[PDB]
Formats: sequence, structure tokens, C-alpha cells
Amino acid sequence: AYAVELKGLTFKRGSRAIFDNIDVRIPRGKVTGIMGPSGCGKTTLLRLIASQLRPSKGEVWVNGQNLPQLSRGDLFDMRKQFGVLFQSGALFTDLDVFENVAFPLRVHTQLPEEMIRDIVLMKLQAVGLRGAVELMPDELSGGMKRRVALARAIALDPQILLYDEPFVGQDPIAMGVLVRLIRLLNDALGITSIVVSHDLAETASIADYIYIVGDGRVLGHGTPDVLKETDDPRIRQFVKGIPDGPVPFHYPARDYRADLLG
Amino acid sequence: AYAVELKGLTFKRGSRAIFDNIDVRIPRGKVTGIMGPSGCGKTTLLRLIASQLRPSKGEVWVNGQNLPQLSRGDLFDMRKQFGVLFQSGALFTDLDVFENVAFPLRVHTQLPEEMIRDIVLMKLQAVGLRGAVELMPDELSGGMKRRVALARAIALDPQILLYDEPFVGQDPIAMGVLVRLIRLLNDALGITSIVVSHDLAETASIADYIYIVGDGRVLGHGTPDVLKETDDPRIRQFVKGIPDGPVPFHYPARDYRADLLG
Amino acid sequence: QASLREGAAGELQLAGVLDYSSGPALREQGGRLIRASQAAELVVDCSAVERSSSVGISLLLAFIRDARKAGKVLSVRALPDDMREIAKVSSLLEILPL
Amino acid sequence: QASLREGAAGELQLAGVLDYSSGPALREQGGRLIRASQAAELVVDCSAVERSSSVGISLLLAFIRDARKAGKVLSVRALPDDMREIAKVSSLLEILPL
Amino acid sequence: SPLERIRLFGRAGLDVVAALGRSTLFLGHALLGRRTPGTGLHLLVKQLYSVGVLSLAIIVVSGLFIGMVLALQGYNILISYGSEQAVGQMVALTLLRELGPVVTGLLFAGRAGSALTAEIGNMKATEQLSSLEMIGVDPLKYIVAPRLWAGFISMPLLAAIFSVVGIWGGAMVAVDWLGVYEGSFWANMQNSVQFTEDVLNGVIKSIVFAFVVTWIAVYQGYDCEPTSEGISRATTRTVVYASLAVLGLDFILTALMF
Amino acid sequence: SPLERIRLFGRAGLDVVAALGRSTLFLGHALLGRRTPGTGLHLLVKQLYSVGVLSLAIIVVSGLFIGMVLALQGYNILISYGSEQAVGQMVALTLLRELGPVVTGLLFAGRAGSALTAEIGNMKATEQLSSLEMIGVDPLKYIVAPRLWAGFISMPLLAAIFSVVGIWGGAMVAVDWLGVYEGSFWANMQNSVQFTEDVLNGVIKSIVFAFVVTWIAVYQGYDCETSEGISRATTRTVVYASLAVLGLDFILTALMF
Ligand SMILES: CCCCCCCCCCCCCCCC(=O)OC[C@H](COP(=O)(O)O)OC(=O)CCCCCCCCCCCCCCC
Ligand SMILES: CCCCCCCCCCCCCCCC(=O)OC[C@H](COP(=O)(O)O)OC(=O)CCCCCCCCCCCCCCC
Repeated sequence: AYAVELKGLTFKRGSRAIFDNIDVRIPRGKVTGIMGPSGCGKTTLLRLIASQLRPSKGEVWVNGQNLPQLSRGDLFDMRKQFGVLFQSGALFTDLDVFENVAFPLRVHTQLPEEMIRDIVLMKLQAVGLRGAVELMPDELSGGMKRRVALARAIALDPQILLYDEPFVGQDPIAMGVLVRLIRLLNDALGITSIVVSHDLAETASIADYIYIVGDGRVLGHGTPDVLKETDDPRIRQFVKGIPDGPVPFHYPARDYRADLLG
Repeated sequence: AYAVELKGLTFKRGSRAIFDNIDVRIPRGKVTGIMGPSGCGKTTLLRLIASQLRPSKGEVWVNGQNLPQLSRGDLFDMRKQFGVLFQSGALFTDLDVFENVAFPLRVHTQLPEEMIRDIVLMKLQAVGLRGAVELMPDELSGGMKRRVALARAIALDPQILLYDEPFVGQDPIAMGVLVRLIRLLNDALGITSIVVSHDLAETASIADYIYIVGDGRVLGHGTPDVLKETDDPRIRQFVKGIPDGPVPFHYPARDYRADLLG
Repeated sequence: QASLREGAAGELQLAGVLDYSSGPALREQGGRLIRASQAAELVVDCSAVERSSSVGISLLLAFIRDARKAGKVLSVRALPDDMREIAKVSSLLEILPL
Repeated sequence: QASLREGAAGELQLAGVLDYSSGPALREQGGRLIRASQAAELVVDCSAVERSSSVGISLLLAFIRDARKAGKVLSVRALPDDMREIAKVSSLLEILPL
Repeated sequence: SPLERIRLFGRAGLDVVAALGRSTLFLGHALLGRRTPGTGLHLLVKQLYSVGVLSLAIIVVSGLFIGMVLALQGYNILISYGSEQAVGQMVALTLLRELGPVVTGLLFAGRAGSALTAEIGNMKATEQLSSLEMIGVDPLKYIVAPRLWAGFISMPLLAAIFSVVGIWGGAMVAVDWLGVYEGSFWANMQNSVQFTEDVLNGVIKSIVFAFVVTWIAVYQGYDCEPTSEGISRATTRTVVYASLAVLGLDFILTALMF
Repeated sequence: SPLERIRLFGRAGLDVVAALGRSTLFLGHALLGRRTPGTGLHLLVKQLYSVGVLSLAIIVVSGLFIGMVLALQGYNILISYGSEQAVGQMVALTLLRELGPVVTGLLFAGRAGSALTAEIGNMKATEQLSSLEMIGVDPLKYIVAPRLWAGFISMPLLAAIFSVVGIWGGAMVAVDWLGVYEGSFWANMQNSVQFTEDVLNGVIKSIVFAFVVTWIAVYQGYDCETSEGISRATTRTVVYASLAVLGLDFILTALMF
């Protein structure tokens, strides 16, 4: 069926209305991507499907049953189904790289310590960053501090894995290797991938069913091509440069002739 | 005939050789760009042609007389020639937006506080942020926190201006207005621009004579389309995704058989 | 550097390069000295302007704020190309009477 | 869920689901209790393996790291296509012989 | 606006008690919520190294300095009276019941009251603290619970070490720099301190701060807004509030037992 | 490895003795370099509001609390000496001669020894300072020189206010709940305080680790790396400034008992 479904979901932070009756339907096996202008809280939609933030009302069908209606004895087991990847890696500074990638194994699973080593190595291998199995996260350049986090994600073989603005703020090489890695992951393992990154220029390549999110509601959805010609004013303003549109370019000044003379 | 000429510059930071015998010419009126992989010192090459850092050996020739061979009272006057737009704004958190944009004017010039308002406004109605002329940079959104810095830069009416990582990490509807402003300032005013960012697609779309910097030396230079098929191994690896090439994708591990079986 | 003359009969001339140097000098020497001696229709003519920066526009925008104080109506003729561009960027083309 | 039988005298067979739970138990009951026989060139036929994941790969991978210790040689036959993918993802292609 | 100025003042005042309630809720959820899978004693050991052992040099040099200051000061004050042979009683009385725990509060809340807040703040602002919730490990029982338990059982030990080194370094200046009878020093010292009334009193006064310093030094780090400036403001809010709490709760805990 | 640990310890020993040198050169360039084009007195006033006036609500309440502590304690240790009237000649000696000037250091270097280094390090991290040299303004004499001058002339006033509030708190608690005769209290206090050896001594004792607290609070923020760099530099300056308060307290009180 579908991987993640949010039928009639909404969420607010101290009466701020971050999301109002939004709805997203993620297809299993395909790299969907949500994105939106600065401040729409894409990351906030990320943590909802990861049960890191409680939805005000709605339900989140993740790989079947909904999350916020489960006991911790079952939600903690559903945590095995998906990983994440926050930009800047979000690496544990207390643990060196090997424990940093073994951590998800040392929580959900009780495997012989030597099996954890084989699994982590064969995981750090796929992500390339296998050599520094003893370095410390501060020693790792911001480029490879993300691939090791991706390796941590793909441990336990999660069926879906999110991405929090992965390719934002890095050279075209360290971004090319990361997009190749997410492509290899989704294509080979046959696991969903939800790239939550506002940079459309790169996501449009790796997006199968790309969504848009802005002003607290689902701002259309489809394949990248059909959103390049969406004809929606706000969305056609987003998907191309076109600075001024539904989102303004100026600030609500009183008047130029007013401030300049009076 | 060129705006900025670098005669055999060399720079090292604690015997690091961050830049060895580099020689770059910036064409007047053309919005050039420089870029490179993560950590090739582009930020330093910026502060270098702006005399924020002292060249160990060599000379930056700017608009005639070279910078690092002048008296403080003369280099300070030369500071009227160029501004700098740092990513993340580089806004003065103490002063409100008005005094912020007026700051470079209250330094080089003793002008009536009623005349400075006109220059600030006309240099803020251009960049769009003429409204929040009284807000504090703490309150300005992460997007417009950069356009006000650009307004501050274009104050004093410089002849060249430098851009540190301008379009990296922002929604396209804001990168759109920013790149439109970078192209307008060059086209309308006729002032050189030196974009310094590793956003390959966008920089190649805006830049005229793009140079590339890599691990301490100039990695060739030319028009954008030329560098797209130069077939220079490292450069063709850079200007395309192509995760592997001269820069190794893998980390120097020991042996995939050894680290796993032993 | 700069200059300003031809008052009481319109045709308010302006000399060459208008930078941070010649800013406040002309600003004062036209602000009250020239402005007082003026009559209606206050034609300002920046013909012999070799070059100018945005301080030049602010000066030309300093002639409007006091013309409203002085009551005399005014307009700008023979606007150069550099000032034209410094205006077009700030889009205050209509602000300057032509 | 899964089991390990028919060993200690030749072809050692696998069962269906090699998940994370059945990982350590299968490893232990196969690691020595089957390998330590020193009978012949062990063949591990993963025929009836319905579903598996990287834990299954390490299981097949721990299966050989003791044969290398015990001197004898073993190789996998009929490797299911899902584990084939899980291995092809990492650079592991011929490190696991078949 | 003056009326809106009073509105903002009342807003901050109510925000303070709201944050206090949120903080005690957080402490409750941290200390006795549930045994999370990643939890272990190695956490407590690592934090006891990050909170206590690293804070040993500062507290020991402070003890030596504040001890010789207390001695070299009282010796002057006692010289006029003539009871200099009781200087040993003075330092062991002030540096053990009032100046000992108070200064080791003002100091443990300076190093490990700011290091803790900045640390778990930078955790929260690099998503390292959120990514723990996705793996399922509750961050409270893994990131802050060892901080709390390494502040509760490392500030009293720090205060004991501080008072011991201060007493010894007061002796080391009264005896071998100002010349009083060492035997008289130690003897007159151990006749007028009344352990059950001063030593254990200072230990309880130190425990109460140990609880109230490592609680507002780890909360203020679990609550700072996730940025590079919210953290640099929390690592000052925590030093201010923790010095204030040391002083105030020491005033209370000494009015409760003179 | 032992030899590499000894190499690293020698490296750190050369660093700390070179940092003091770099910090001294930075202080020199900051205090008496030149006259930068953008300076003035408005900067000094602004940073005096951030350093001193914002650090009033902490040290005033600290003075009150430590005053009632000093009184409620000495009276207890003096109830057995018979001189329960000397409390005045105590909460005006301990809170003036050593503890009052010192605690103002241990606390000012916690509120404005940390906020100062955070505000002047996050500046270096958000490119503020590096964006000041391009405008031509010397960052040292525009950003850090007003911090130094707002720490030099606002910690002594903080110590004086702290001592005044502490003396008054010791009075309020010595007379109200302790019942000591207010007359004899203020009498013994005013008599045995010896201005030239206690008040001015505390004031110079405060100026010393004002100059030395604002110096290493400003420098440790002008020389930090990233949010993790500043979050560590603020701890480093809190520690170094408490250490240089206590150490300078010992060294100064040794020169004048
Ligand atoms: C003569 C009358 C004057 C006397 C006044 C009495 C003052 C009493 C002392 C005041 C306390 C100072 C704390 C300051 C912290 C603050 O302001 O609180 C400020 C912060 C919130 O500030 P923010 O706005 O930054 O969020 O709140 C917290 O951090 C919550 C924790 C505070 C803990 C308070 C102390 C609890 C007491 C526990 C004692 C029992 C321990 C026994 C266990 C074994
Ligand atoms: C009446 C006399 C006038 C008084 C004159 C004032 C003297 C000023 C001297 C202050 C020295 C501090 C310099 C600045 C430090 C800095 O910024 O430098 C900071 C650097 C930090 O380097 P890192 O980057 O490696 O951390 O080093 C330090 O942390 C220095 C620690 C400060 C400790 C000062 C304590 C001095 C007293 C020691 C006691 C002696 C022990 C003897 C007991 C038996």
C-alpha cells in the first residue's frame, strides 16, 4: 500500500498553527520529497511521522498501524522500522564512530558484540566512510559527518528512512556522493526515502512524488515535472526563481515618498 | 584593465600553505565567481583581497594601487571601494537595522543625520527591506537577515563587492531574490561582483568568469560553459556529480577482507 | 570638486563629481543659502555632473525636503546616466520630478 | 522463527526468516554446535529462506569466520536474491564466496 | 508603550513560574520515569568524569587559595585580640560551614554549571538530542539523567575536597608562613567544630545546592532555544541562576541551622 | 602512549604561556592602539549597560543574601564568645576586607564574564568582527575596548554596591531577628573599620580582579573558534576568571593583611 499516511492531521506550538488539517501520502519504494519556503516547518512534518512530536489531532499510518495510538512497548518496536538523517549528522559526541553507528543496534537488539562489528563495518562500507571506524565525530569534516549518520540510520535495515535537509551547505562533490548514496539505498534495498530539503534544484532529480509544504498546509503534490508546470501561483513562484509573487519581495513599508521626505 | 589583480599571492596559516603562488584576475563589471571543495580556503581568499588578512607574500592590486603596501590612513580610504556580504548576514546584533545599514556611512563620512536617512532608505528600498528600518537583527527572519547586509554593503556606492556563500542554505524563493539582486547590482550599477560559494549550478548560472580553487592552488579559470567540458579530472569531477574520481570516495581503510575477518 | 549657483531664477546648476567629499558642502550651500533666495518653479539642472554616487541623489533628495519647507515647486532637468542608474535600482524614478 | 538442522555431516540448511531476533540464537546453535564436527567441505544451502536482512548476512558472515579458524572451508549455495541485494549494496560481492 | 511595558514585565514574571513548573516536571520525568534501553551505569561514570573529575583542578586550587586567604585574614583579625593560636578553629569553622559549600557552589556552578548547560544545549541544537528520540532512547533518562546523577554525587564530594584542601592550605600559611604552633592549630581545631553541628551541617548545605545547581544547569540546557546564541545565553542564565540559588538556598539552610 | 602525552603536555605548557602573551598583546592593541574612526562614548555607555546595569539584579540580591548569611553566622559563632556586639565589626570586615570584594568577582565573572565572552565570541562566529575590518573600523577598539572599559569601571561599583547591600542586610538581620542592640552594632562597626586599611583596600582589591576578570572574559571570546567553540570558551573564561579572582585575592591580601 503506502508507507506513511497522515489523514486529517494538524499540529500547533502554543497556538501558532504550524500545520492545519494537512495530509500526506507517501508511496513505499519511491523517494518522495517535501519542501517549502523558509519557516514552513518541513522539519516539523518530519518529526511527526517519526513520533518525535505528538500530533494535536489526526493519525499517522506508518507501515500499517498508526503510531500515536500505540503503547510504548509497541512504539519502541516500531522505532525499528525507520531511521533518520539530520543535517550536520547529529552524531553523538560522547561515542567514537564505531559506537556511533552501533548505537541503534545496542538499543533495539541484543546481538553478540562481534556481530555488531560485522554489521557496522558492512554498513560503514556501503556508505564509504568505513576507514574511520575509530575516529571521533569532531575529527570528521562536515562532509563525512553526515555519511556516518546515514550509516547509523541504515542499521537494523529500516524499511523507511527520512532525511532532514541532507544536501544543504556542502560542495557539489560531497552532495553528489550523498545523493548517489540515497539513490543506491532506495533503489537496491527497496526502502522508502523522504528527502525533506527546501533546495528544489537538487531534490527534483531524486524526487519521485515530491510534495510542497507552506503556510501550514499541503501545497500540492506530484512528480517533479508536473510541479514544474503546476500553474499554481505560489507553487509556480516556488518551483522557479520569480522573486515577487504570493510571497512578497518587499517589506510592508509605509511609503517610500513618505519615509524619504517626511 | 581588470579590477582585482593578484600578483603571485601566497598564504599560509601556521605553515599550512592555504594558498600557494595563486594568480587570479577579476574582470571589471563582470560578476565573477570562485569556488571549490569543502575547505579549500575560499573564505580566506575573500578576506585576502579585502585586506582583512595579511598576505604572507604577494600583492593584491585593487583599482590601481595595491592594498597591503599602503598606510593605515590610506587603506582605510580604500575601504570605500568594496563591501562584503557574508552568509548568515554578519549583522550587528546591537544596532537596529537603520543604524546597521548606516554604519559604513557613519564611519567614512561625516554627513548630516538627515541626509544619511535618504541614503539608507534608497539603499534599502532597492534591496526591498525598507520596511523593517527599525527592527533589530535578532528579530529579522533568517532570510531577510542577508538582504539588509547586502544593503549595508552597497552603501557608500562601492565599485566592487564580495559575496561569501550568498546562495547556500535558503529556499529558492529567497535565493531567487538574492541572485536577482546580485545580477541587478552588476547590471544596473555596473559594479564588479565576486561570488564565493560552492553552489555549482547557481554560480555557473550567474558568474561570468568563474575560477575554481582546490587544495591550495588555482584549478583553472574561465567562462562557465568552458569549465563544463574541460575534462580536467578533478575539475570534471567537481563540475559534475560523479561522486568518485581524483578525490577518493572511500576513506583509507585497511582491507575489506581484513577489517571484517580479523 | 563641486559647485552650485544660478539661484533666484531657476536653472539651478551643479558641478562635477559628487562623492562623500562634496556631499555636505553642497548640501549646506544649497540647503539654506540658495533656497532662501529662490522664487517659484525652482528648476535644478545637473548638466555638468562628471560623475556621481548615491550621495548625489540624496543631495537631489535634500533639495526636495526643503523645497516642501520652502514651498517653491521644483523639478530636475538634464539628469545624467549614472544618477539615472542609481535611481533605477532604488526605483525612485517618480520621486525625482523631471 | 528459523532453525538450523541437517548439519555435522555435510550440507547444513537454513530456515525462512533470519530477522534480528533469530540472529543470536541461530548463530550460537550453528556457530559451534554444527561447525565443530569437522566432517567435510560444508555447504550452506539457503534454499527455504523466505525473508532476511543484514543480520542474516552477518550470520552467514560469522559462519565463515570460524571455519577460517577451524581450518575447514565452507561456501554458500542458493543465496536468496534479497540477501543478494543486501550484500550487493555494500562492496561485499566476493568476500562471501559461493 | 508603558502599559505594554507592564504587560511584558508580567509576561516575563509568569514565564518564570511557568518555566519553573516545566523544569520540575522535567526533573520528575528524568529522575524516576522508566528504565530506557540505552541506560546504564557507564553513563553515570562518563558524566562523573565530565562533571566532577574535570572540575577537580579548579576546585582544589580554589580550596588552597581561599584557605590561605581565610587564614592570612583571620590571623590579622585575631592578632589584635591575641587568640591567634585559635586561627585553626576559624578556617575550619568558616570554610566548612559557610564559605566552603558556598564557594564550591559558586564555582561548581561556574564550571560544571556552565559546561553542562552548554554541552546538552549544543546537543539539543545539533539534533543529537532529538535523534535519540527516533532511535527510541528517551533523552531524559539517557542524556540528562546521568548529568543529574553526576551532579548530585559529585558536588558534595567536591565540597568535602574543597574544605579539606582549604583547611590544609590555611594551616600551611598560619604555620609555615605566619608561625603558630602546628599542634596548637590542629588541637584547638578539633575541640570546637562539633561534627554533628558543623561538618554534617556543611555537607547537607552542600547537598542541597548539588541538587539545586545541577538541576538548573541541565534544565537550562535542555530548554535553550536551538541556536548558537540561545546556547550562549543559556550558559549565562544558568550561571546567574545557579549562583543566585547557591546564595539564597545557603541563606535558608543556615537560617534553618545557625 | 607516555611520550606522546608528555609531548602534548609540553605543547599545552607552551600554549598557555604563549596565550598570556597573545592576550597581553591583544589588551595592548585594545586599550591604547589608536583612535578608530567609529568609536566614541556611546559604545562605552551601551556596553556599560550590558556589563554593569544588567548585572545589578544579581549582585544586589547576592549582597543581601551573603550579608544576612555573614551576620546570622558570625553571631552564632560569637554567641559563645560574649561579644555579640562585634557583629557590626564583622559584616563590615569579612564582607568588605575579603569575601565581599571576592564574591563580586566570582559572580561578575559569571554573569558578565560569561555573557561578555559569549557576546564577543558569537560575534566572531557570525562573521560580525571579520565584517568590521572590511568597513575599516578596528574591531579591537570598537567591539572589545568598550567591553574592557565597561568592565574596569563597572566591577568596582558593583563591589561597592554589593558591600553596601551586604552591610545593610547584616544590619537588618542583626537587629530584627537577632535582637542585637542597633546602637552598639553601628557603633562598633563605625569605630573599628579603619577606612585607609579596609575600605580602600577592598576597593583596590576589587579593581585588580576587575582589570583581570574583564581582560580574560573579553579575550577568551576574541580568540575562540563555531557554537561548540563559544560554548567551551565561556566555560573556560568562567573557570579562569574564578581562578584569577581567588589567586589575585590571595596575592593581594598577602601584600596587605
Ligand atoms: C528576607 C527575605 C528574602 C529571602 C528570599 C528567599 C529566596 C530563596 C532562594 C531563591 C532560590 C533561587 C533559585 C533561582 C532559580 C530561578 O530563578 O529559576 C529560574 C528558572 C527559569 O528561568 P528561565 O526564564 O530562564 O526559564 O527556573 C528554573 O531553573 C527551575 C529550577 C529552580 C529551582 C528552585 C530551587 C528549588 C528548591 C529546592 C529545595 C529542596 C531541596 C531538598 C532536596 C534534598
Ligand atoms: C597592586 C598590584 C596590581 C595588580 C596587578 C594585576 C596583575 C595581573 C596579572 C593577571 C594575569 C592574567 C593574564 C591574562 C590571562 C589570559 O587571558 O590568558 C588566558 C590563557 C588561556 O589559554 P588557553 O587558550 O590555552 O586556555 O591562560 C589562562 O587561562 C590564564 C589563567 C589566569 C590565572 C591568573 C592567576 C594569577 C595568580 C596565580 C596565583 C599564583 C600561585 C602562587 C600560590 C602559592
